[PDB]
Amino acid sequence: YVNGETPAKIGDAKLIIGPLSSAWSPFDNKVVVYGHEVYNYDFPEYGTG
Amino acid sequence: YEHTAVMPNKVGIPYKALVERPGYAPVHLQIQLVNTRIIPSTNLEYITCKYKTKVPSPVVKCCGATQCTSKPHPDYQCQVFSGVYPFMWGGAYCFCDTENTQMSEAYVERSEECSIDHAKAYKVHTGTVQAMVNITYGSVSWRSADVYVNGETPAKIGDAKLIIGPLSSAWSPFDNKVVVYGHEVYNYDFPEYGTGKAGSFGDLQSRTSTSNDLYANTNLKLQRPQAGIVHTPFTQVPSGFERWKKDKGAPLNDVAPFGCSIALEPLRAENCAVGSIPISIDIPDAAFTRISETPTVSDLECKITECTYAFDFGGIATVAYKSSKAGNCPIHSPSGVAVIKENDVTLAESGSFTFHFSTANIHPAFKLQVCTSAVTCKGDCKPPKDHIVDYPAQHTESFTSAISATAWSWIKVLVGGTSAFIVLGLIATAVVALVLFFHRH
Amino acid sequence: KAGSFGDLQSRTSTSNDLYANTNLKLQRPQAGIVHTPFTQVPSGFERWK
Amino acid sequence: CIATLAPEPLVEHKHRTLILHLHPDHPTLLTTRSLGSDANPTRQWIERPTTVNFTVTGEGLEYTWGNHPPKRVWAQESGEGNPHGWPHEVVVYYYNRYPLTTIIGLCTCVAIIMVSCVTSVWLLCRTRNLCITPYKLAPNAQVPILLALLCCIKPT
Ligand SMILES: *[C@@H]1O[C@H](CO)[C@@H](O)[C@H](O)[C@H]1NC(C)=O
Ligand SMILES: *[C@@H]1O[C@H](CO)[C@@H](O)[C@H](O)[C@H]1NC(C)=O
Repeated sequence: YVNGETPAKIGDAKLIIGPLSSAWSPFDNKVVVYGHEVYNYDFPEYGTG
Repeated sequence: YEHTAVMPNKVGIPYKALVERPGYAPVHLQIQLVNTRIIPSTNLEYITCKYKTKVPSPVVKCCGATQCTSKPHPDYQCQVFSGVYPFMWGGAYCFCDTENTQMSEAYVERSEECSIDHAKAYKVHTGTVQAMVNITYGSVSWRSADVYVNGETPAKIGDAKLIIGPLSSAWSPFDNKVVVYGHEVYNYDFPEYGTGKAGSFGDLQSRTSTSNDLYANTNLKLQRPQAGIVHTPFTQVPSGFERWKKDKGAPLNDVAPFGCSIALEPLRAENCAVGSIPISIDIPDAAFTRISETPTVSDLECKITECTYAFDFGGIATVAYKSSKAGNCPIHSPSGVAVIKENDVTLAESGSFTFHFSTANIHPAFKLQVCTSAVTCKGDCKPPKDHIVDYPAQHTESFTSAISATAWSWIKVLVGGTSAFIVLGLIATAVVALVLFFHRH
Repeated sequence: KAGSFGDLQSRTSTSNDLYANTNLKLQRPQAGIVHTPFTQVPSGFERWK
Repeated sequence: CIATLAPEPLVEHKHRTLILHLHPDHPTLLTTRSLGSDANPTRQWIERPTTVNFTVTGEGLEYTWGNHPPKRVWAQESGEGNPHGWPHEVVVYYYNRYPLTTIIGLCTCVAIIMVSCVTSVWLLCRTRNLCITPYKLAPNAQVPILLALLCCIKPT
C-alpha cells in the first residue's frame, strides 16, 4: 500500500513505500461506469433526470 | 405554483410564509424541519479489539534438540529453551538430566469479545444531507415526508413538490478519520494499518471482523520455563484497546458544536442548526381560491395588549377588523421582528380578533398581513422574568432589538451634539473668513 | 436545603411536623417486578458529620 | 444491564447562569456543552456534593448528569435594569445584556465625543482670535458692537 507508513514484508525486507507526491487522479467527482468503460459524466442527481 | 425562499436550519421552528398568486387569495405556507441528518460517506479501515495470546502445547523433546520453525501467524514467537527437566504428576517426564529441550510457541489472536465490542476505524469524507419536513398549505393538513437536501431532488409531499437545499454551510462535525466504539464516535487520528504501536491503540488491527491477516504488535516475548514445571511463560505489553478505553477523553457526542446529535446506523450528525436552507415549493393550483370568492377586510386597527420579549409567545394583540363577508382568512407578519402563533382567523362581518406573537424587540413595530390588507402594530414590551427556559427561542434578535426609545434618543442627542458642535465650528470658520475678506477687499 | 444540614428538622424529638426536604422522587418500577424504586439526596446530617 | 441513576440535581437559575447542586451516591460524570459555534465542553467526575455554575447563553447549553438523559436549557434576556428610565439605569441594563459592547460603546462614544468637543472648541478659539485680533490691533475703532458681543471684546 502506497501510504508511506504501512510496512510490506517482501521476502525478508521491509518496504515502506509512498506516499505519491502528486494527489492527481483521473476520475472527477462523478463518474459513470458502463460495462468496462468509465466516463467523467456530470450525471443528473437522483430525481432530476 | 412556485415559491422560493430561504429558511434557517433550526429544527422545530416553523418557517411561515404567505404565498401570493396574482388573481388568487394568498395561501398560508408552513414548512418545518423535523430533523436534518448530515450522513457522511464512510470507509472502514480496520477493527481493533483485545488480543488473546494463544499458547499451544509446548513440544518437549526428551533427549533431543528440536528446532524453531517460523509460522505465518500474528506475532508468532517460538523459542527452544534447553536444559529443562520437566516434572509432572508421573514425575520424571524425560530421562536425560540436561540434554532436554522444550519448544515454547505463542501467537496473538483476535479475542472472543471482538465480535461484540471493538473499535471501528473509519475514513469519512462527504455524504448526503437528508431531512424530514412537515408542510401545510391552506386547508391541507400536515404531511411529514422525507427529503434529500441537495437542491435538485424533488420530494412529493402530499401534492406539493419540495426542492430543498443545499445547506449554506458545508460544516460537518466529523474529521477525516473517526473511531466508532459502541454508540460513541471519536475524532481520533488513528494509526494506519500496520503501523500501530505496542499498547496505545490499534496494536491489534483486523481489516474486517472475520479477517485472517490480523496485524498485531504486542511485544510477545517467550520466557524460560520454571525449573520442573511444564508451562509456557510469556511477557506482553497490555492491550492498547483497554488503555484507550480508560484513556479516551470525550466522544463527539458531547463535544460536537451546534448541537449535533450523533447516531450510528448509519453514522450521521442530526439536528445541528448551522447555516440556512434554500427552499422551492410548488403548491398545487387546487389550493388557491379565486380572489373574488374571499372576504375583503377593511378598517384594520391593531392594539398590542400585554407583551413581553420572552422566548415563547409572549405577546397578545387585538385587531378590529370591519369586514365584508364571513369566513376563514390567513394572517402573517413578514417583517421578521414578530412571529405569529396562529395561521388563520375566522372573521364575521365586523368585530375584533386576537392573535399571539413572539418577539425580541423592546418595541415590536411589525406589519401584519391579514387576508390582503395590512395593519401596522406597535407597542412596548417588558422583560421576561424567567432566567433559564427549557425551549429554544422562537424569534431572532437583530442588533436593534434592545435599543429602546430612551437609548435611541440618547444616541441621537449625543451624535447630534457632536455634529452640531463641529458644524458650528466650520460655520464659524467660514464666517470669519468672509468677514476678513470683505474687510480687505 | 436538600442534603446540607437541617434537611430533616423536628421541633422536638417527639414532634409530628417533621419538615423534611430531601428531593424524594419516585422512579418507575422495573419491568415485571413489584417494587417501589425511589431516588433521594443522601442525608445532610451525615454530610455534616 | 441495569445502571445507577444519580439523584436529580437541584437546579437554580440566575441571570445567564445555571447553578446545579449535585449529590452523587457514586462517582458520576457531568458533561456540558454550549449549543453555539464553540462548544466549550466541560467533562467532570463528581464524587462529593458540589455546586457548579455553568454559564448559559441564549444559544443554549446542554448538560448530562450521570445516566440521566441530556437536558437542554436556554437563557432569556431577563437581566436587570430600567430601559425607558434614568441614564444610569439604561447603562446597567445594557451592561447586564451586553457586558463588552457597552464598555466599548461608552468608551468609544466618550472618547469620540471628547475628541469632537476639543476640535470644535479649538476651531472656535481660532475663529475668536481671528475675529478679535484686527480690532485688538487697532487701538482706535468703533467696534462692530454685535461682533463686540459675539466674541469677547471690550469695546470703545
Ligand atoms: C409534524 O410531523 C410529525 C411527524 O414527523 C407529526 O407527528 C406531527 O403531527 C406534525 N406536526 C403537527 C403540528 O402535527
Ligand atoms: C456558584 O454560585 C453560588 C451562588 O452564586 C455560590 O454560592 C457558589 O460558591 C458558586 N460556585 C462556583 C464554583 O462558582
